[PDB]
Amino acid sequence: TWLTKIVPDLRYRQTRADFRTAGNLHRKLIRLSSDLGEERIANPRQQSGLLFRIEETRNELYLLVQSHSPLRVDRLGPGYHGVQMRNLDPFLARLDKGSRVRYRIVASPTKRLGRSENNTQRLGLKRGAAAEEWWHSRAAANGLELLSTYAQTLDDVRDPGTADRSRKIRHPAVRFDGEAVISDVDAVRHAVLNGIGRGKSYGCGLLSLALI
Amino acid sequence: FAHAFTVHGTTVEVDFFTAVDDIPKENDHGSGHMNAGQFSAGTFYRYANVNLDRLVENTGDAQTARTAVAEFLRAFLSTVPSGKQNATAAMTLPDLVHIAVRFDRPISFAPAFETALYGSDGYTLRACQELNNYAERLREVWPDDAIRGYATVENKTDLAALGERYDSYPALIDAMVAAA
Amino acid sequence: FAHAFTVHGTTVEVDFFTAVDDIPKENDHGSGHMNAGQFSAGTFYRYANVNLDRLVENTGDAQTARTAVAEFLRAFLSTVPSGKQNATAAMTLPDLVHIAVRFDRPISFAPAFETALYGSDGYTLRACQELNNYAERLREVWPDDAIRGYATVENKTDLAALGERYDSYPALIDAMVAAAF
RNA sequence: AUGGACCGCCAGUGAUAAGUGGAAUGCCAUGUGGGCUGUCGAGCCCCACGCACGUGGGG
Repeated sequence: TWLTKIVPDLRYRQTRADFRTAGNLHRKLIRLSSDLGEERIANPRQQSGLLFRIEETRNELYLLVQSHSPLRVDRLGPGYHGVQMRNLDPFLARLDKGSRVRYRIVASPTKRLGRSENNTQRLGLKRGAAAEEWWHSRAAANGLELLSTYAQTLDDVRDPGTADRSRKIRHPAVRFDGEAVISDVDAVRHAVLNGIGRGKSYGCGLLSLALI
Repeated sequence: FAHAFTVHGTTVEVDFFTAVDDIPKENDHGSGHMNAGQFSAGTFYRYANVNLDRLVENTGDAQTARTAVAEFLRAFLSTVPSGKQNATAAMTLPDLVHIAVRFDRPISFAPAFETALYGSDGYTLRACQELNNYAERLREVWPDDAIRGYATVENKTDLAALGERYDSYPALIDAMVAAA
Repeated sequence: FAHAFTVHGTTVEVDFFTAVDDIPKENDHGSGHMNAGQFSAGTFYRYANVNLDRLVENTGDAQTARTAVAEFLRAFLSTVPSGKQNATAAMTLPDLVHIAVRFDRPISFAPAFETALYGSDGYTLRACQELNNYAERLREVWPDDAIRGYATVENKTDLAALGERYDSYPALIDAMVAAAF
């Protein structure tokens, strides 16, 4: 995998595209990668596949893509290929186990339930914590972290009209931030490259580390 | 001789002032006099023409005339009036000097400074390079066989259309009065 | 004598001050007064010219004139006003002193400071070296046989165009008034 | 189609030459912004595995 910083702007002066919706946003994220491979197995985490992090949404969007395919500049983008681009190996200095490395993990804590007049549904809420248990339970014995659970709202997603393109729903995303402790190198490595959680096309999953 | 106007819109600045008086009568802080004098700062543009023909006619000779025009240009750059100077030393030298010798008609660069310049930045560089641009397009629109030279107190930009950059004001004046 | 303006754009900051009463009544804790005095800091540039000829004309003698100009210069550097100084001690010394003796016309370096200076860094060094550059180009554009000397409270840069760096303010003033007769 | 019908006041012109508003000036003396404080379940759809408690994948 490798890392790049990008900033997408609105096509015209009437916000016809792209920031108007989330489906076009991820559309602008897949368009940049023409060639795409996709290998699946019975319910593991997906590795196809891109990862991105939205920092701020007040200047059309500030975004950071970490992925495997090379990102290519398109219409109404930065004044260069980037903002910035470089390769990165989770092999550098091996990311020594037992050594501390900072991190920034997005998430979407959920628990699934049977709902009346359903057609079972998943629910973003799982008094005294439950999301700590949820993420450190999914967070198998690799780099353990801290759990910064929040208590607010909200994220929406609607369709621009294209077929086979998700419609309108909401989803909460918790922004955990801290200093990962590495207890397993290949497990945290493969877990970062895959992406942590479902809906990798909506921002969740991306993990970035740092040094002491 | 032309009037000197700023190259950018300037409003007047009121300066409240007071004349404290010694010998206190009531130990009050009461001062002998108060007022408000108007002042203003800015980057003035100045221009002047010397009709050699009529000057040689008035002086009669051609040698006396050359001395009068050389001293005229040097006094034009050096001098500054004496109006409200004892309270604000506004003695200065022109940041840009462009002498041109034209054999057909005199020309002013006033229209270049019609669109006022908005600021928050400096005005010396902007005024210099803008006068340059106007002298270039103006030179390629009214072609003429003239001599052009200029001195400048800023080595940042290169003013091409203003001629050959002489080294100093008196040198420029000597080479230009000579070419006259 | 010229007005002293900053070399960098400064906005005014509104100081909210309160006057508390040292004796309390029940049902209230209001202070004795409440206002907002304006204040501002910055690096001021200052300049002054002394027409020796006319001063010797007023005084008549030349020795009294020399004493008056020497004490004038020392008072110009030394003093600082007494305006709102008791509550905000702003007693300071000039970070750069440049005396020049000109025999043709006095000249100020104000245009050097027309282009305002943006900051987030210091302003003493930038103002000093920028004044240097302007004195250099101005010296090579209006050539003249004049005397130049300067003292400075910062030994980092070497200001060439400002003359021969004397050691201290009173020494500089003495040698310049001496050279000016 | 009217005391009307048709019907040009009109062909030429420098307002001109000359001029400092100028000398003088602390806006000043006095001020707390203060007392109080843990950030710890309805969400739309598909598919896969499921001990029918749920778990993960793509929108």
